Amino acid sequence: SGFRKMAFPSGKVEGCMVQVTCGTTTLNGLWLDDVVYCPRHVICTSEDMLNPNYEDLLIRKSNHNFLVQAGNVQLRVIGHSMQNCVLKLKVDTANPKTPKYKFVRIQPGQTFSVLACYNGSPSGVYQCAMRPNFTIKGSFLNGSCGSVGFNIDYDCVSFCYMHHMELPTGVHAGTDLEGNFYGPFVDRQTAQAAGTDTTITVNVLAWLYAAVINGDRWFLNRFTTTLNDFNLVAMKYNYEPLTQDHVDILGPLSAQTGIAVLDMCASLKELLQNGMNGRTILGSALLEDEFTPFDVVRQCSGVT
Amino acid sequence: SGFRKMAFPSGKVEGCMVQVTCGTTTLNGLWLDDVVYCPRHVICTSEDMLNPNYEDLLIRKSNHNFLVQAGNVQLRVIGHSMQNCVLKLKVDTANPKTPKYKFVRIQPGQTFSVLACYNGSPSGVYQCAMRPNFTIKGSFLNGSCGSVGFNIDYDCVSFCYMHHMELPTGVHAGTDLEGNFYGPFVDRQTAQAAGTDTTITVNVLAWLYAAVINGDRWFLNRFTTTLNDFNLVAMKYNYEPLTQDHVDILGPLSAQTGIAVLDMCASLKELLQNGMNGRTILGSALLEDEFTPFDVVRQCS
Ligand SMILES: OCc1cc(F)cc2c1OCOC2
Ligand SMILES: [Cl-]
Ligand code: NA
Repeated sequence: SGFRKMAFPSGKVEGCMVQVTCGTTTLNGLWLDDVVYCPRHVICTSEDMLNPNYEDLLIRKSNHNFLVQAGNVQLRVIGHSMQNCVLKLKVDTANPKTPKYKFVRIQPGQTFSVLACYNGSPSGVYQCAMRPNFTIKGSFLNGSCGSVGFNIDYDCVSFCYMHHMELPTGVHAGTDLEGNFYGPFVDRQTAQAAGTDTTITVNVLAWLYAAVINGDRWFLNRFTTTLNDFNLVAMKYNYEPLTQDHVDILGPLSAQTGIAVLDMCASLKELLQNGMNGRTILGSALLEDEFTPFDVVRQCSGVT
Repeated sequence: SGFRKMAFPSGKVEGCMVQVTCGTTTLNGLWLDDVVYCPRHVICTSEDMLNPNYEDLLIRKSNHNFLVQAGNVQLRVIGHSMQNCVLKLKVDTANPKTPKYKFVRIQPGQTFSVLACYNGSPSGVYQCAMRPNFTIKGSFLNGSCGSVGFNIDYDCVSFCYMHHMELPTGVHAGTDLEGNFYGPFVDRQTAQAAGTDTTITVNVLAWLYAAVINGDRWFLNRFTTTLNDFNLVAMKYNYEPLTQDHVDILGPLSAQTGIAVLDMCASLKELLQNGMNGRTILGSALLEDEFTPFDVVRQCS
């Protein structure tokens, strides 16, 4: 029994983290095969950051300008190129600890594990969700850029996030491993803001199901509803629309617990309209939306 | 900025997880140098759950009754001994992935990371605290016994918890790596129940300081309190007594924020009285007690 926000074991990714220094800037890199991946903004000074021309900034650097440290050992940079907002540093040695991996781009609402790093050294791991406004509510300090996010399925590490910046509201923005930003953000010191966020409806439902599985049932009721009716409620409370795909995805949990998805939506409708009236759900006084349906299944089953 | 329940990176512990089989029972073991540590209840049969005599059960076993599997490799067991409630299986191969490690018995209120595992392979990593009633609020399914809790300080893994059992209220009980249980629990399936749980007051105060560090002051007030009047109030909300040690421990966070410990205590008293009135603190609508003062300093600016 029990339910906890849970991250994937980080071992396979720890073995890929290196330190990358350009001039006076140190941040983290990801070492896979013979390439180290890191944010392209490592090549900027503070004045550069204001309005950088990355291709011209890069033309002036030589391979020996990039100091790459794997633990206590220097790696030798033999090439450098850019793909979108990530810098690719070809090194002379393939990482002997390279796991089986893919680069994948995730959808808002999907979760992943973040391995926060500083000076190439892993410091902590935590679970994040890609918000509907394409930010993440991470925990990062100066030096964390280049930390990565990932999922694992059957050993295969799926890398989905590289950290690039913090927004004025304290939430975080980054790219996939092909250098494409999540959200309408740019790697420069210009005025940027997170848009208004919404609540990930399908994930709240999944967490309500996790709650029922764990014996927390007080919010169940006799009523049911329809998609169109519920989605009118979701819009009112700044919840994402619930689609038919979402009902299908929740399928398993629906039959395992005898609450149909639209049965649960009537519980959530009531929770949105009336509050929790002093009670909690899985120990929370808020409705939690950073557990996917798969997250709930994996934890409420044994997957390793 | 930001503030998250953060676990330690798990790789150093992943390289130590193995599967231990005895009879029909499979659970997890911790492989350090040439010793595999696991719960001694792995040797119980269905008859032995209520009143096992572990000495009598163990003297009947030989080394080859214990199967130990590391990844796909069988390890050869070449000795066995029982220390309190853990079995220590001597194996013929030292673990080449053994980190710098130590065994530390922790106090209530201390936090640590749990590497949940099933059949010797890690499933997920999360953060727990030792509750005042010596249970932890974990996430453990059948087959997770032998999963371990740990902190990592620099490059040294301090192992502090081994999972043994789930109590009827859904909370969890285990041992230190010397096999001594936390709390009054025993590895028997007789009715036992944890004491009434309480909130870890020094940890909530630390988390309130985290919120100030990250730029939030809405909950402070113009008052202060004596330490004894604070405790008289906080017991009425089932909060643990705050001691002068706790006040000392919070010194550094007080210096960083400029808020004296007993003034932060006055803010806590008002929050217990008022609730949050529709606001949140570091994203939570309840007061959070599983971050220690040490955790806050290590995560925050
Ligand atoms: O994991 C629970 C468990 C299994 C078992 F085979 C024997 C005992 C157990 O709990 C403590 O009491 C002895
Ligand atoms: Cl301690
Ligand atoms: Na219903």
